[PDB]
Amino acid sequence: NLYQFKNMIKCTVPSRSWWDFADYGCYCGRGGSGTPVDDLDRCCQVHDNCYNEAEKISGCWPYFKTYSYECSQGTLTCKGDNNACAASVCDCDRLAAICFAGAPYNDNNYNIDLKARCQ
Amino acid sequence: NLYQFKNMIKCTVPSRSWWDFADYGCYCGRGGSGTPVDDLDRCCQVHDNCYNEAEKISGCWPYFKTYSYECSQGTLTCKGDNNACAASVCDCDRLAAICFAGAPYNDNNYNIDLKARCQ
Amino acid sequence: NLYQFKNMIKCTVPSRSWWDFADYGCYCGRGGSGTPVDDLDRCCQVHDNCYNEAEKISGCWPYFKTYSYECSQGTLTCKGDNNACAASVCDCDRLAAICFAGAPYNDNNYNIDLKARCQ
Ligand SMILES: [Ca+2]
Ligand SMILES: [Ca+2]
Ligand SMILES: [Ca+2]
Repeated sequence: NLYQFKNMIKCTVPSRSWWDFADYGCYCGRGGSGTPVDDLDRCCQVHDNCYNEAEKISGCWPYFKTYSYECSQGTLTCKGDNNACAASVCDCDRLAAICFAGAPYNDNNYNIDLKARCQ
Repeated sequence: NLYQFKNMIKCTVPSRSWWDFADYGCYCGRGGSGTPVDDLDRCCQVHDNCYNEAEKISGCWPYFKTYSYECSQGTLTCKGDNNACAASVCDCDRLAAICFAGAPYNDNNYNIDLKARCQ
Repeated sequence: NLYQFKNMIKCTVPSRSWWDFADYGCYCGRGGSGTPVDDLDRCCQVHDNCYNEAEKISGCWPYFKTYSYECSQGTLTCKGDNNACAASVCDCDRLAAICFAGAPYNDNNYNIDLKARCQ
């Protein structure tokens, strides 16, 4: 669920706040369109995609689904007690949070005018 | 709930995405004010007022209420097993998804700059 | 949870809608950054902070947590049946709703260009 995803990003990029990622580029934020502006935005495109696949499990609602995972020293893992929905949503979230820790954060790419950069 | 409404719009308007509707006109987004810029936006105004009505029943929280419905070949039905709030929120959404498939989508009305047109 | 925060604002400032606050200044919406534009925006900044403290309780998810409170003609109380998470989220909410009632509402600070005045 949404809070768990915010917590995974805390596990992996403790220095940044959730809101630095929530409105970044063309994809980290509601929807997405265009070509990802950089590698971080590319992480977001892969995550919007992954949620899309997860949503084909009937009744699987990514932002509301509570799953089971563990953070240990910057490492993330999805536990075995997850049902199929919970296991897919958790996997989407941990791959995005790991991806965000390895991308450079470009401040010029936060809160961009989507109308001019993301066709 | 929010995801079910998204899926009802996938049932009637398979060609468009939720985000196409989420920032359209003066009402389809967060709130609403002024004169519906067209017939799609008017579907949203009607949806906004139906949720206001639904919120009158104690503890009826429309975005969070899971209800029961069926999508069969582009047809939506709110099935009878679910309680007063559930029944009502289902009907609000059903009617809005039907309405969206009937109205034309004016691409020049997506994310209008609200101060100028919704007074 | 978010509908209960909406109803607390209705107890305290019955003459305004939820949406007048949802998009005000630098803080009242999603996130926040910058210098609070006025006393109402400062109420929101303190509330965003209060939620970050409440989120330090494991599993305490402010928008989703249902708590128990009473609205008695403009006064609010968080009731004693709340567990620690619910009591913390209720208090954040309560204090923000009381703060909103004592602040002047500035129509020119509604839905501002965040880029120009909040970073
Ligand atoms: Ca996105
Ligand atoms: Ca609306
Ligand atoms: Ca805020």
